[PDB]
Amino acid sequence: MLKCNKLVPIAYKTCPEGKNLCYKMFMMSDLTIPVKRGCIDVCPKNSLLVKYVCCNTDRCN
Repeated sequence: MLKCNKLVPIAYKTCPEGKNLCYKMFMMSDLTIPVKRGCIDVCPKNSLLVKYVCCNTDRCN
């Protein structure tokens, strides 16, 4: 489907069928730099431990 960025920002993954959006994960510690990135269909709500940011364009995360 779409393409989002790996942890390595110079390499992307193709999203699975049905998934569209690109998400990145933070930890409450390192809010500055996200720790994991991938594709998803529905943007996961923020947790107490890790924060989720999604965006609806390619290689945005």
